[PDB]
Amino acid sequence: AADHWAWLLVLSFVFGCNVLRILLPSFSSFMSRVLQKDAEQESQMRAEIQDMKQELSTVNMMDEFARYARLERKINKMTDKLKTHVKARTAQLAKIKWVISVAFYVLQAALMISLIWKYYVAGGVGITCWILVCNKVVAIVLHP
Amino acid sequence: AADHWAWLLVLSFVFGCNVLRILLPSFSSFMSRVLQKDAEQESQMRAEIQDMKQELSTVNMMDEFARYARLERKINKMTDKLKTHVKARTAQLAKIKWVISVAFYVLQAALMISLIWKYYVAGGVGITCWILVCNKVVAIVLHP
Amino acid sequence: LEPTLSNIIEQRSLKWIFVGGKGGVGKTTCSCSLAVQLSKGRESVLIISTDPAHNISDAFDQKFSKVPTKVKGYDNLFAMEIDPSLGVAELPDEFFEEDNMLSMGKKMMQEAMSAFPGIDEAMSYAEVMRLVKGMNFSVVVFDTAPTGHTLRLLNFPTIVERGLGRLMQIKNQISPFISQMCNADQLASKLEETLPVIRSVSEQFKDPEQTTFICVCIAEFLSLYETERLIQELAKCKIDTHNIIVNQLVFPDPEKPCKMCEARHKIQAKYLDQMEDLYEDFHIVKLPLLPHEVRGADKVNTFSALLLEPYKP
Amino acid sequence: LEPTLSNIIEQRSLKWIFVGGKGGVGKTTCSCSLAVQLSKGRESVLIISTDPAHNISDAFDQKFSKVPTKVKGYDNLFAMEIDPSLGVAELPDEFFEEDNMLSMGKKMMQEAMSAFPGIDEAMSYAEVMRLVKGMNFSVVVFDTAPTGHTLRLLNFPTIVERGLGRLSKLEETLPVIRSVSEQFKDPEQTTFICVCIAEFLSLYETERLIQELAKCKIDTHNIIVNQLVFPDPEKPCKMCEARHKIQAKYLDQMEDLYEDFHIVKLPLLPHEVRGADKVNTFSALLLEPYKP
Amino acid sequence: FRLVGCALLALGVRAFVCKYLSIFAPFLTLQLAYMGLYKYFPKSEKKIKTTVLTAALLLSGIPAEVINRSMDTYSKMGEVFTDLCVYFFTFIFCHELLDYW
Amino acid sequence: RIFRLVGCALLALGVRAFVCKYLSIFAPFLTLQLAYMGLYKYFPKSEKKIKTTVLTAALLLSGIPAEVINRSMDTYSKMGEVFTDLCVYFFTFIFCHELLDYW
Ligand SMILES: [Zn+2]
Repeated sequence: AADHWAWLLVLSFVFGCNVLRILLPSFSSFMSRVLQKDAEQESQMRAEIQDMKQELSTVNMMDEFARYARLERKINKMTDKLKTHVKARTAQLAKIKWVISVAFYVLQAALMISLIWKYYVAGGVGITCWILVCNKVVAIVLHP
Repeated sequence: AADHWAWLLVLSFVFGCNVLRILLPSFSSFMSRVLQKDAEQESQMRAEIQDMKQELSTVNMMDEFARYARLERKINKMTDKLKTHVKARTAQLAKIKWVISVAFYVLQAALMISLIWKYYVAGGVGITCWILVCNKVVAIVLHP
Repeated sequence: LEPTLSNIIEQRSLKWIFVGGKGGVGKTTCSCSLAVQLSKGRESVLIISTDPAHNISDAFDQKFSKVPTKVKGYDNLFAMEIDPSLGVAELPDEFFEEDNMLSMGKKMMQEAMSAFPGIDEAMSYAEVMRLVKGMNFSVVVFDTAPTGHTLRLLNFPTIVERGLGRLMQIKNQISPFISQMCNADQLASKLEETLPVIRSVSEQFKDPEQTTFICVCIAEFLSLYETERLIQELAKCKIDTHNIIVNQLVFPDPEKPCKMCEARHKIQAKYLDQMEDLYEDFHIVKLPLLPHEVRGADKVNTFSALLLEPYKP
Repeated sequence: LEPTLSNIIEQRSLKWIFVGGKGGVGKTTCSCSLAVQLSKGRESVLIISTDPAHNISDAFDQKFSKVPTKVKGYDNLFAMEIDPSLGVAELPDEFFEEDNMLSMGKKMMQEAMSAFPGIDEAMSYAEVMRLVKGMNFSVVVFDTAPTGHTLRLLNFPTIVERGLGRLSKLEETLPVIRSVSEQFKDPEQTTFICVCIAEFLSLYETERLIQELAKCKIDTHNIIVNQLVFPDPEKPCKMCEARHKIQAKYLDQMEDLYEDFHIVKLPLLPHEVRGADKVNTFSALLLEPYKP
Repeated sequence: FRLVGCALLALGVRAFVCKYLSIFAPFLTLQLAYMGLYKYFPKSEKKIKTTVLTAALLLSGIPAEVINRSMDTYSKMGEVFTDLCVYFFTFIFCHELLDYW
Repeated sequence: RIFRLVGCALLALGVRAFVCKYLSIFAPFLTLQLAYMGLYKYFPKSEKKIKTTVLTAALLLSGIPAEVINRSMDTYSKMGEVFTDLCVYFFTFIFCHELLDYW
């Protein structure tokens, strides 16, 4: 039953494929720790925002309109600034997710060629689907 | 074979229950024909609205403000009318939703007491857990 | 109709006389004048203010604080002012941006979970009307800010009561597990003491017979359209109103050389004409421009006369 | 500092001059005035209305329509007007609150299978701008209505191709569309001249307008004021000088704020405005500061 | 829903197919799959999964029918996925059966 | 989101044969140990969000600050889903004896 033993070890490495798929935090931890700095700087920007906001809440549009519009321009400036910045950080995170997902696609194909060389025909003609099915259906049950 | 065919008949039952839980949109479709009648009437209203809107658009504010405001008022009045009808529609939809939810849950009670009549403790709590948990969790898969 | 405001004087049922209308209008001045006339009505009156500029001061040459206070030269006249009110009206900003029916109390309770600010704003607004009622004045005059609206506030906590009120019945099922698990005061005490008077005042405002709004505008288009928006939003919030005021309007004919004044008041006459037809159901007022830089209670008394009797040069 | 429109007056590369700023303003009057001065500027000019009041007719006493025409008593002056300005931006008005993210093509691709909902309005506007090119005039001057903008719209369709760009009447309309959009974004070929009166409401309104412009990446340097009283050192009826104190407070407040831009004092003329002479004396006023 | 729904019938037909059968068993199985597809006939109370290709499609031509044709094409490909592969998961099972049992 | 839930569910569907094959007397115990793997699943990462707040108003009427505010929700969720896992184990047993039924 050594042939069945070897084929089930293959199927365990197939498990390994969606292990790769779920490796996303093991990589994204780096990027999260990296972004945290600008993230807290951005929170401090939000602070400044609220600061100048309540400051505005202390001024008079009817007379001190000049300073009012000045502050208002400053406010909208910093506001769109932080909004753009956080949107850009999210775009960076999505970039990382995409590229690492495709790198793990490459890991998938690497395991494919690994199994091929391992068993190294009708045998291949069958086993290819025999492993494709379980791999992709486990990937399916990952995310409905 | 009926012996355990019954332990699977409990499945058959809960199958029917949940597919009916999804079927309830049928009586909701009857309510939708009701909504289609009142939608005909509200569509008449909407046509009036577009008409008067264009009329408004034909008028100068800086020199005929009177008509403009009188219109604007009439417009918002028609708008409150349509909003009232929308409220009535969603309210009767909540009505049907509640009454049909009670129908579902009372048929749940019905099947409960039925299977009880058919067996007459541990087996019963088993029954309940199988049906509720397993079928509701596959229902979560298909409808989170 | 009637181009004077004395109907407000005659109706002694009133208790709250709001005054609003954005733009560079002396709403503070005219409101002060209405106040002085209400005093001339021999009642127990009190003005408030919410603009940060405290124009009431310059109209009165006295300093004030968050506490009711006499005013020299008068006895029943009383002033007070609360910018903290516009401050605490910022706390419900998020509810302001939605103005829904259900999710108002829902976001209120979620923020209460966040940092307990629901009851904060609640008691904050409470204290004001609490003291107000406590002194038991005949009427109360507001000078709303030129940016926003605080009447509407009271439709918020009543929605919020839908939480607490319904919460109250779960109080029953709240009793056992606590007594079977082993400052609960703040919520119960403060809310059961505020929401009563909050309900009271909110009901009070809707009454067409004791709450009345006075918008004030200028004879020019943009401000006219603005106050029209105000009227519509007010009717939306279902508040009484009968009277608006204009300002800065002489239209004289003693002398020719005022050609600039001639055309200016011609334009303004055109615009108030456009106004009148649209506002037959409102007591229009024609409050002229004081031929002097506006200062002191003298001009206040002038406005008072002009508000009692219809002006004619 | 810089007290007059000369920067608008002394420039060739300008082709698009806009105005705007809500309120009971003679924006049509100053529009036609600037137009006349560009005429004196020896160019090929074309005034375009959007206000359904057509006050260009009022100042010029002739009737016009979507046809660009000559102008009586003048040589290069050309007028035109379109209330379809309202139509090409009416549904695009709610679209301005329906297209503010990466889904700008969603509303134009949803019902596109049925009737291409949001495209044909842009197509009507495309015909508009086609004729606008037409006999290519050196300077087209606009006169915006008291609501909305025919400017940022032109920057909408330059998005619809994005998805299609990953590979009926578009391949010929959209080019000139992108052309004039680029024109609009340029601070050298086009500009805005908002116009305000000395009343706080109009002031705040124009403030919002300028912030919105700088947001939508247009430029501007010029704020004509209007209905300005001016009391001579002679006997002032105190009403004049009181209104003058008020306008002075507002103007002063405006000064420290819009320093980067020019300012155009422009007193209310002490008579009635029906005829050229009004626009003519305005045109005069738009070069030298007013002196009573 | 019907993925594991028909998976259940596959779990049932495991012993059926490994049991003495004539010329071809899987055909029978494969026919029940079509029955499950008939389940989509009442069960259509859903909406389209958001796409970015309808733009290029309406650029191409004839959208009034081709988008629905393509959506049903992808549905049929999903049917291939589901049916074929749960069937062969069952097949792997009965292989484990005939090996170790 | 159902990563660990359905994962251990299918691992139960697998372990059915081993357990009703009676490796040892650890039969319902190895189920507990499968669940025990649940927290080491949280060991790398199980980031997620807590759902909306309605009855938390009643909680505020009862006091009991954030600690139990969150403990209650987490424990309710976990107990429910592990009851799920448990009689899903039992379902797998039902099918292990479907085998004997056809047998
Ligand atoms: Zn004069």
